[PDB]
Amino acid sequence: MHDYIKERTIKIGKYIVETKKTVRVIAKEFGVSKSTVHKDLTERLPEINPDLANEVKEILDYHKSIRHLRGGEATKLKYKKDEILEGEPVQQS
Repeated sequence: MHDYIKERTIKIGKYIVETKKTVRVIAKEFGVSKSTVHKDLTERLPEINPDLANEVKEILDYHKSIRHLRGGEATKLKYKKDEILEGEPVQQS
């Protein structure tokens, strides 16, 4: 049964809009990983509340806009992360 846990995401979906921050800010507050939050924020959240699911989706569209600038941090992260083989996907400019 997931009738109770369904509310666990409610707080998040409502918090993301209250602070207008990213899932990374809401995950650290709850004590979980973004991969775990976004998982429900895009599954249960929308499943039980499609409208509220848009809130978290809105900030996402904005996170990709400035993402080009955030990449600066991901550049070095490659050194801290696992190997980095040459096999990136197909993209354009």
